[PDB]
Amino acid sequence: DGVGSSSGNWHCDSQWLGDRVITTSTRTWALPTYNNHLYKQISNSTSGGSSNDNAYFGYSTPWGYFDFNRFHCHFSPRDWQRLINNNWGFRPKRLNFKLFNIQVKEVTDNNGVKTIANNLTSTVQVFTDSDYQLPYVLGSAHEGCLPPFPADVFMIPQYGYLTLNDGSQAVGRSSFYCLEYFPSQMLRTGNNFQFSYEFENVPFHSSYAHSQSLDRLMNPLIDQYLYYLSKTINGSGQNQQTLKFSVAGPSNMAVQGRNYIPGPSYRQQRVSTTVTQNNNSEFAWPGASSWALNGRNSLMNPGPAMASHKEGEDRFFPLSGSLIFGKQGTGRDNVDADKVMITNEEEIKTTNPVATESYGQVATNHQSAQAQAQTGWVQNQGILPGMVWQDRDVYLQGPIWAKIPHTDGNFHPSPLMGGFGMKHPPPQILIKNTPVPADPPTAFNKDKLNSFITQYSTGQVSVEIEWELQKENSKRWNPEIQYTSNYYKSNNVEFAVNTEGVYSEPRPIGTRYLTRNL
Amino acid sequence: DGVGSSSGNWHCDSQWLGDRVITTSTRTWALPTYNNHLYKQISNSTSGGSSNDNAYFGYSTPWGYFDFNRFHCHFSPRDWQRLINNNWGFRPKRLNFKLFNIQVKEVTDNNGVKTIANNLTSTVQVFTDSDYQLPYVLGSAHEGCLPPFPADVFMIPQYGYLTLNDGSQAVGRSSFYCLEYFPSQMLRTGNNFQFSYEFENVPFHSSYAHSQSLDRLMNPLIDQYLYYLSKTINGSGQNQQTLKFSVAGPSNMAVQGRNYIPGPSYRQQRVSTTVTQNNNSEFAWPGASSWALNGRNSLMNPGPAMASHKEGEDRFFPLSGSLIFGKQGTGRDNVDADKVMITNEEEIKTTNPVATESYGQVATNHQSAQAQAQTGWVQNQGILPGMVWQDRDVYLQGPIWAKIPHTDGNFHPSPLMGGFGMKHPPPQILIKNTPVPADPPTAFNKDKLNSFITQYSTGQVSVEIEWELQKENSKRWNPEIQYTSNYYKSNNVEFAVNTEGVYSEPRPIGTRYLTRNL
Amino acid sequence: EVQLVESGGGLVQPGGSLRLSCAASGFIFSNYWMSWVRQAPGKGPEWVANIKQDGSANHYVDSVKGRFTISRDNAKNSLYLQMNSLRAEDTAVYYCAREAYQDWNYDYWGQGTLVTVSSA
Amino acid sequence: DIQMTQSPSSLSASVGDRVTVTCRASEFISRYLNWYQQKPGKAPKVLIYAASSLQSGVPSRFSGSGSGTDFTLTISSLQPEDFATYYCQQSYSTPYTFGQGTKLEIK
Repeated sequence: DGVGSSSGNWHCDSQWLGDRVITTSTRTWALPTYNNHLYKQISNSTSGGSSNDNAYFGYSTPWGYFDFNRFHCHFSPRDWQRLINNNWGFRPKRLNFKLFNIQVKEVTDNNGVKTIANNLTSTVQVFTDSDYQLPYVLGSAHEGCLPPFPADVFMIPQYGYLTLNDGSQAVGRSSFYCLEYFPSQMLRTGNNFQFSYEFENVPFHSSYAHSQSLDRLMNPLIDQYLYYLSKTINGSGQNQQTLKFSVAGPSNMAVQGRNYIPGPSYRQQRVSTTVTQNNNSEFAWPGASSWALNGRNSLMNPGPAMASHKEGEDRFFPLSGSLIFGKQGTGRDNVDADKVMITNEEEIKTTNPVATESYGQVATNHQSAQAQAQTGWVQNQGILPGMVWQDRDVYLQGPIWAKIPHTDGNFHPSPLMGGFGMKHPPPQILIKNTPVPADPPTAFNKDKLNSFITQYSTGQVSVEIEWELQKENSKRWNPEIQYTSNYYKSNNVEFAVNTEGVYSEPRPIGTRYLTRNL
Repeated sequence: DGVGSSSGNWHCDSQWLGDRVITTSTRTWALPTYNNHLYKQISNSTSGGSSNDNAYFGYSTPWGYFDFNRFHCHFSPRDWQRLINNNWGFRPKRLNFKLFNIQVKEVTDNNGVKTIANNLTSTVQVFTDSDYQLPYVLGSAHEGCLPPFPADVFMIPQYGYLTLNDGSQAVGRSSFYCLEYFPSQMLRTGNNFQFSYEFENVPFHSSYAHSQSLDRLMNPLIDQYLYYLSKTINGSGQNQQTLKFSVAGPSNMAVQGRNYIPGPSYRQQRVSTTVTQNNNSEFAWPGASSWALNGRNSLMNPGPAMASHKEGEDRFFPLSGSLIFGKQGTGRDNVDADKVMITNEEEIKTTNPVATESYGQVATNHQSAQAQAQTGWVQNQGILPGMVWQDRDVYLQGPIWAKIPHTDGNFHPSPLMGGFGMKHPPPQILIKNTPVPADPPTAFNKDKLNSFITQYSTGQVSVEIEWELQKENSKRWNPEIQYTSNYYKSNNVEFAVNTEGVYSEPRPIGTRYLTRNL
Repeated sequence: EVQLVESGGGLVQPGGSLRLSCAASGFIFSNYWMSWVRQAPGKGPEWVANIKQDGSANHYVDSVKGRFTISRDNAKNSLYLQMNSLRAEDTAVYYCAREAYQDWNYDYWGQGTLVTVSSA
Repeated sequence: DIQMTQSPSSLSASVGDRVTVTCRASEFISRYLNWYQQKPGKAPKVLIYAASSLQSGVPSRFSGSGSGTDFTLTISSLQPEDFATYYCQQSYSTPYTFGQGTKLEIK
């Protein structure tokens, strides 16, 4: 509309209405110029055997993008508590996005002193990739999302993508994308932008823990009418072979017939937080579970959803089977264990095999008068008819959705880092500053213009999500476990700022507190 | 409308709908001040015999102009592929042009440091020459067109024209044009400009190759009922004259009667890309085919459409009979052969004579008992009744249309560099910055003001063309030749940017892949 | 089939600068990483530098960092090693090698050129 | 960087004998280990690359085994042509490093 009028307002809050909760977040952003308005080809710079798994080919673009795909973007710690203590499940419904109060600044630097002024006629370009025609980078747990704390101003991350590569070289099948070749809306300082999005139907995330285990579903007072083989020999001696059968009952619950079995496993190596218990060797990469694709090895991370550890042992964690978050101010490389937060999937032990254990045993031969029965350990087990399992939990710091790859087939497309898998997830929102050239020469030149005015933009983003709730119906008599704050005195309030104004998140918070019968 | 509102959006894409394809391109431009707001008379500065062919007289203007007349302005490489593999022909239908988001910048340079600021009250003037009253420069294969890659910012070329000249002097018949003497629209930063244009009916470009040759149209199993003269003598000796006649048939297809003959020729000198095969002398200009007009010699370039070379010989090319494009970053003068891309017209061999060959032989005398039959080579042949020919192909880098000169007569007005000839082509679009004078003296002076504020403008151009398609109907059993990318690994993707952000076009791409029966 | 030729070897006083050129006729030169390997007299060979198949990146051994520049011309299929501030330790036979695709070993080696740094 | 240690530094055997050379790596270099045979006045020639795999055109008597930090070069049915200096090189990371070398002697 105009230079002196505001194109939007600040909306941050949650509205709890019945079975719906509506969250709204507003943040202030800053967008630089990336790559000097250039598309640039990029590839791994390394050589040798080590480079092999790390090889890539792709492009970086002048564009930035908006990422709201973490939960702490949309929920305060109190709202997340209010969610996870009272509800058995939740899921996103609608999405509403706004971009407003756009300001374009020009920077003239002379003799080491820089001046910043408004450029009132400059534009910023924005479009959403509604047709999912661009490579989709939002499901890779990247940085650059809206900050959890509403008072922080954040920088918009640069967009880039990878295409097919052989080592660091490309192939004829590799694709190049100009983002200028999409239609986009152009905004001066009075203009604003919005769009709305509709989540496709997904299952409720299961924010509850089971109060029964898959192997304990029987009535503890009654026998089965099934029999099992109790004895193959009468005793010590020669030629003692016999067949004896017993009823499965309360005394022996391990041999009873069951209708359902625990879910699939891919074994992880077990690491202790007590370092003297670990082996004195480097086994981080060498001893890691991995999968290979076209010759390259990828770590299995986090992998299939499995219980992090056995009951009573919390000092162990899967080598690359858990999500690990950094504490506030944690460095990038080779930080100690107290600098990171290792989450655990202990709640899913009821239906899921432990990550660091074998699935079970199988017979490896035929026993005979000349051959003893032999067994072997099942290190990995794929889906069997009759398996039941839980997905990975979601966290306040963790991702919300992922894009399901477009393929002939998939199974249980729920994404492995947690959250909601979608064939049409929330679309990517691309933004860049329109280049403003400096003064051209006075005689014509056919070369493209490499001289521009140094420029950046800033503004406000609001995002609104409607969430559907699934309320707890339980008949449990005794009280539940709840997520709660601790009363003990401390130098800081958790989930607040410190004396320097730095907001931190003390610990990762999962979703599973309330219980359900298995 | 306003300073803080945007006057247009960014539209780039193609829409393939049935028999129509609609392309839309948006670019960012920069317009300087040319000639210090002056019209200036210009003429060749050279003297001597060499100057004769190069003599000219004309004017340069303060105005710039917009040129979208190359195909890579409107088509991406993938769209051009999608066009040429699937279609027998195409042609333009409608045109829509927009000019928006205008910014005028003033440059104040003090002590070697220059400041750039917005001048919000300045205007830019624009008009289209709808009545074709200006000299038309768009059909001369000039530089300054919108860049093929949408992310590049381009400088607008300066407008100028030539009028009648005798050497470097003018004549009374020479015309002068003030472009200020047209009505034009004036635009401040909130204003925008548009117009729409309707292509006049042109034939479809023939984007196909013939799967038959003009001389092979007979049924290979059957004789003709026509006779030809097989023998004029019985054998060796004296007085052996006779007349013998044979049937033309499968055994001798060269002597058969035919209804149609190949098209016209003007012979070109043949040059090899293997330099040891070429003569050790300078023959580029001296050995070139030319035409003379009013005493001046013009190279025949590219000339009539003729097959570039005989089958099996691709190392030869016509001396000035082909279009030659430069590779990205190629210098202006005396570049090597690997720096340029020589296109070929090998597809049209079926109906057209080879450029470097004679058309044929004619009888030069009357044979008699005292005189042997004599023949001579036809170096150039004009139109004959019964000729058929193909036009020159169009390229992704090549021109789209030309203006047919306004004359009493023309023949097959299709332009010789390729594309669509039109009596009313897309009009010229002229643009200049309105001069803003600096402070005048405080006492009156009648001289025109020579002191101005240094100023330039920038903005966005979008152009939209609707193209009509002619779909391939063929009954051919075996598969076609298609244009395709090569799978082999390379350091760069073709038709992409490199690591420095430079977009290049690897090779020229013609239109002729699908085949038709002759 | 695949041939690598090294030229420019010779004797130079310390602090001197020398340039080495490698010619490759047998393969697609732009698909491969190329290395420089030196073997001092009576010693095992030693890796000096490698450069990317397009020349975007390059690596050098610590001892020679800043004094040597590896360079690649893909159109001429030639590899160049630029040596500055030469030392007595530097004198060795210089080998031009091609790094194998995927495996990364030196499948092909040039004959090599002897380069001597002498006080005299 | 990574250090490569080759043992024994020198070895002497006779035609028909079985010879084994051991290479050790300071850090994990996976399967990227090569064995080069070198004769005076010539460049090193690759015998075995990527741990186990044998170079084409090389006799089947040369064999290689091992992964991670320990590798071994095995020669069965030794031949007069086999006497040379042998190097183990790691191509896992830069700077690429070579072993000290094992020299074989006629007996």
